[PDB]
Order: sequence, then structure tokens, then C-alpha cells
Amino acid sequence: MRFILTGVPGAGKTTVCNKLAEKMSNLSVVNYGDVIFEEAKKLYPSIIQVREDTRKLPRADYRNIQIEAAKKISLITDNLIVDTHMSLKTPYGFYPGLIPETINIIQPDGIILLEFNPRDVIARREKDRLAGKRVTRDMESETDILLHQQVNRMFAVSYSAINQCYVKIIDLTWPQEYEFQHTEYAVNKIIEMLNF
Amino acid sequence: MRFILTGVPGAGKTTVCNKLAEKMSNLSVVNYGDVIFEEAKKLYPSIIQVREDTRKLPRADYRNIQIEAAKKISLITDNLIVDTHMSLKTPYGFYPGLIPETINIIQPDGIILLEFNPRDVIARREKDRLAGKRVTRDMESETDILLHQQVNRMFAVSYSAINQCYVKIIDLTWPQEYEFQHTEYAVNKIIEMLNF
Amino acid sequence: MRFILTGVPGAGKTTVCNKLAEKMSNLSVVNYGDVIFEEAKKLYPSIIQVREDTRKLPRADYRNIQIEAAKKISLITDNLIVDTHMSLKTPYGFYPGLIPETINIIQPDGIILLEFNPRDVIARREKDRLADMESETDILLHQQVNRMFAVSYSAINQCYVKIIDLTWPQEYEFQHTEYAVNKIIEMLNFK
Ligand SMILES: [Cl-]
Ligand SMILES: [Cl-]
Ligand SMILES: [Cl-]
Repeated sequence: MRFILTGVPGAGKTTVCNKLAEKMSNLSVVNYGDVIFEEAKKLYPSIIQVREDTRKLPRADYRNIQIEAAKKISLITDNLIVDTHMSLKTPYGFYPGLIPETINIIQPDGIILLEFNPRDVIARREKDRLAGKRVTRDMESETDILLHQQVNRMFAVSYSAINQCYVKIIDLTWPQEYEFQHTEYAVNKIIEMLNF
Repeated sequence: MRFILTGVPGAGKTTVCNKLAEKMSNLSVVNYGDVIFEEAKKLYPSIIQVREDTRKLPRADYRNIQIEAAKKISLITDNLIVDTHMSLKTPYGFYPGLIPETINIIQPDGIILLEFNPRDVIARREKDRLAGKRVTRDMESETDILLHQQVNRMFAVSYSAINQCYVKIIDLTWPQEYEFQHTEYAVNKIIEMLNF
Repeated sequence: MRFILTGVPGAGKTTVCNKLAEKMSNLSVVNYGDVIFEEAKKLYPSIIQVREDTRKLPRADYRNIQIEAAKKISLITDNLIVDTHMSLKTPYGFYPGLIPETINIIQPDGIILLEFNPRDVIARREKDRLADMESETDILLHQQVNRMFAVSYSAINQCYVKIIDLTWPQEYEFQHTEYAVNKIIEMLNFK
């Protein structure tokens, strides 16, 4: 089966992905943005040296990279999880995170949403900073993060209404008793789904 | 007029549909799942014997059954109440009950959502389980039921944005003053709508 | 840039439209419903005399009016705000205010949703009625449905959806209106 895996930024989605790939050998885990960067660096070596250089491309060029990355991903034949985002926040508001072409090509069975308590997102973002993984203190409010998660749920349901796919919401909003518990719980739920 | 009538499983929607079917002239009340089962048995007598057997068909064959069933329904008569669901919960997540071909073929004027208080759904499911009517073993929490009702709301509005149809939300979340008041209230709001 | 601006009726959206048009010279602010009624009178003049007269028309005739109105608006050059409704409540339920052709023709960069505390909506409605009231729970429902419509259109049309939170308590009069006006100007002047 094929699932898109989503969640607000910096909340633990990467860790879930890495843990899934460590645990299940019957599974390929890919990060869409990384595949986009790699395919872009192949075609535009002069402009794209690091993942964030993707912002510099002209629209006609960026769109064709997303399509090409999706085609590359769709060559995978066993279980697949694609790490990406339901929406991005910009000054103009939220913008959908999947182009319809991406879904037409990958043909996901469903969308998985990791939903957190916004305080845990603020804290994870700051811990990632103290470990080096990001330069500036994130200043999103609990309110802004909740809004994002609500909007993401609506995007996922809309994509399901359009394309007929599962919408799997994984509740990680409860308090952790021990460290890594949210991540461990999500990984096991995804594995059990895949092996059902 | 033609309306798709929906709500979470086992909460009273079937009773509303049975009462509409007895009380309204010039109107057919029909259950999409029933037609699907009947068409499935017509075309696959070897595999389809119990209505659970639909689960064993390849998804492409199940979809073609859903098209055939919508075609049968649209031919029945002019005014229709189509009892079905916006989504059902599965091990892979919520999955839409309709396909686009359903709405294209039936051309509903709108979607009706019967919305219940989760505590009343829990009690009603257990009452019906004890009486031998409801046999959906898994017991859901209050928060599970509210999430389902929210997702159903999102599917219905998505379908309206795509197909320009009404979204009618019937609030049955207040406490009943006598047994079966919710059913009677919902029936009369629907009849009042159909004769406006 | 072009945005559709929406919110539940009677909550202050018109005031925001007026003050935007007044505080920004290079901006056109158009009310879709007004253009629709204009085109309706011009095509059905003996039948159409006030705006609620358009509910009498065959749906295909109404739709053609909606399309003609969108074409007229799509000619406006420079920044533009189109004041309209994601949905209205009817006896048959909520019904979308736009048709897909409206978005297709205007090609908005995005949708802007103004969101209010329900009791502030009730208050404003009375201050213009005195001159049947929905409950707080009705208005909340209407706002949640509008959000769902806007996100759906965003997914279908690949456009922005901006939510302007005006649910906090006003510390002085006019503060909600001023805040939304300024957030939208800030948006139109972004680089
Ligand atoms: Cl992460
Ligand atoms: Cl029932
Ligand atoms: Cl107003």
C-alpha cells in the first residue's frame, strides 16, 4: 500500500519516518521535499546546491520537478510512505501542499495525519534548535498551530472527496509518560495498519 | 427532490429512513448499501452470498457495482431519499461512502447530516446490540464519535463545493424529552423541507 | 493581486470593505451580489426590480447572470477584493455562494475569511435591525461550514486560504475592523 504521511512542521514526523524505516524492511520511506531537491540539483546544478535552494526556481521549472519527483517515487513497488505536508503557511494564508498531479501519479491509498498537542510542538521545535537542527527560535503560538492542524484535516478530507482515499488521523495529543512515546506509538500504529 | 441522508452508524438514521418511507407519498427511500449488495449478487453469484462478502471483491469491481447501483436508484422514481454514509471508519482510516459517479448519476439536490450527541449514540448502540439489531462489535468513545461527525461534515461540504448542492445539518444533539423524539423531530424537519 | 473576501453576513465585512476602499487608492472593492443584481436588471428588467427577485429565475438563467458578472469583474486591473459569501443558509441547508465558473473566471489568488466571536455578530446584527436572530451556535456552525468551503476551494483551485481571527474581545470600538483592514493592506503590499 501507499500512504502520504503528514503533520505540522517540526513536531516529530521525521522521527516517525526514520523509525518506520529502521523497524520495517518491507517498506520504503521517502521525503518528497528531498526527492524534489535531488532531482532539481541534477538539472540545475548552478542554482540548487542545498535543499532550501528549491525556492529560487521559476514556476515552469519547479512544477516539472514536483511531477518528475512523483514519477520517480511511483517506480517503488512494495509498501511506501511519502513524507510531506497537507498545507504550508504563507503571508497570503495557507496553500495546499499537494498538487493534484502528485496524487494522480503516486495514487496513494490514503493520507495519514499525525496530530499533536500544540504545546508539545512548541517544545519539540525548541529542542530541535538546541540540538542544532534549526537556527532561529520558532515563535508560532498554540493558537496558530491548532489552526494549522485543523486546516490540514480539512485539506485531507477534500483530497479524499476528490480522489477517494483513506484519511487516517493518529491522535498524539495525550501526554507522554516517557520520552519517545508519541513516536513509538505512531510507528507501531502505522506498522499494524500496513500489515493488517 | 433528491437528498442523500447520512449520519454515524447505529444512531437512529435507519429509523428515520423507515419512518419517511412509511409516511411520504411520491417518494422512494432506498439504502445504497442494499442496492449495492443486490447488484453484487446479480453479477457475482459465486462470491457474494452475505452482504459482508462485498469486502472480498477487487476494488475495481466494487466501484463498478456502485456505479450500477446508482444507475438503478436514479431510475426508481423522481423524488428520492438515499440512505448512506459520508464515511465509514476502517483500519486504514475514514473512507468515503460515495464515489463521484454516485453524485453525477443521482444528481442529488443536497446532503442531509443527522448529528447526534455522542453520549446518546453510545447508549443507543448498546441498546440495539442487546436487542440483537446492531452487531458492530467495536465500542467507540465520545471523542471517536465527535471526530467521525466532524469528518462527515467535511466530506459533505467538500461534495457541495465540487457539485453545488445543499448541505443540511439537522441538530439532534439536545436531550430527548421522551423516547424516540429525535427520530420524530428529524422526520418532520425532512418532510417540512420536502413540501416547502 | 485578487482576493475573495468572505464572512458570515452582517458581522462587519461590509465595513471592512468600505474602509479598505477608502484607505487604499490603488484597490478596487466589488460586491459580487451587487454586480449580479445589476446584470439581472439589465437582462430581466421587468421581472428584476429588487435583489431578492432573482430567486424566481430558472437556475440556468441565474447561472448565466453569475457568469456574466464574473466576466465583468475579471476585467478590473491592479489589486482587487471581491466581497461575497462562501455560503448562505436556506430552508434546504447551506448553499455555496460561488459557482466554479466564478473562481475560474476571476482567477483569485486566494480567499480571505473573516472570523468573529458569535456574540459580536449578534450585537452588530441588532445594531442594524432595530434600525429572526440566530443563536451563537447557529453562527458558529455557519463559520465552520464557511471554513470548510474555503479549504475545499483551495484544494480544487490551488489558491490561498487566509483566516483572519477577529474572535478576541475588542478593547475599544472599531478595533476588529481596523485590524482586518490593516492585515489585508499588509497582505496586498507584501513583496
Ligand atoms: Cl519532524
Ligand atoms: Cl440507526
Ligand atoms: Cl457587515
